[PDB]
Amino acid sequence: CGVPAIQPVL
Amino acid sequence: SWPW
Amino acid sequence: ANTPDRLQQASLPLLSNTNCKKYWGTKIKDAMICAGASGVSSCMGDSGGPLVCKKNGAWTLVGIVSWGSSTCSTSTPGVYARVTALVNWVQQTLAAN
Amino acid sequence: IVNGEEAVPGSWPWQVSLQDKTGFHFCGGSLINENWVVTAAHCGVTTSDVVVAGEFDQGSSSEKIQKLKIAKVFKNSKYNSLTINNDITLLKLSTAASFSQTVSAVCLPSASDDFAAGTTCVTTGWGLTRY
Repeated sequence: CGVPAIQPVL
Repeated sequence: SWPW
Repeated sequence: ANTPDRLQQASLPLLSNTNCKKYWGTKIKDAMICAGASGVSSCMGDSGGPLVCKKNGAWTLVGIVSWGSSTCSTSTPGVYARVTALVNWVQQTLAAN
Repeated sequence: IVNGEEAVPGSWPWQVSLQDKTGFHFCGGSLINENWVVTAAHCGVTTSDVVVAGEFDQGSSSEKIQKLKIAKVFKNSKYNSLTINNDITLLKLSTAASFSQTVSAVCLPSASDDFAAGTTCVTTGWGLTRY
């Protein structure tokens, strides 16, 4: 869980 | 206030 | 009002319940966590979605968008269901179903 | 979200949209595994609503979204509608989500975990950007 394959960018 |  | 087609995000800080009570008084319960008052706000239609915090490399559900300012003021904290107070019930429900 | 920004598409893969029979997005939620979504109790979900996973742009028809039926709504019976306290519901899906690049689960905390005031977190959704 909790580890997106596509990383978020803020 | 209001539900969101 | 404007509803977006595309998914939005914002970073925002957690407040303490004691500090959140300066805004919301006795409306703030232990199973709530406040966040924001920081130049962003959750708003109508965000309800039920996540407030996540990154811990040891993984995003963890800390809050569930709940309620707040009826005008989504960015200077007032939003109120979220406090997942740590609720997770035992989540686990019990999954186990039983 | 007021004064947020657009997400990278697919970068919040647990985020779901709850839509009513007319296709209207009314609430968000989060996948916690392939069979279950966490949302707010006050969203008033019913088994006639749909969980939409894998979405970015609700105005696009070209996304491979998953429209998932809801088998049962498990409202936390500590929920207090008068105070909006304990505001959580679980949705048991009729058919499992198929996890992928763009569809996967958020982690849940332990009940004893500490998330300190001052920590910066993120919230996501398709709520209003202007009231």
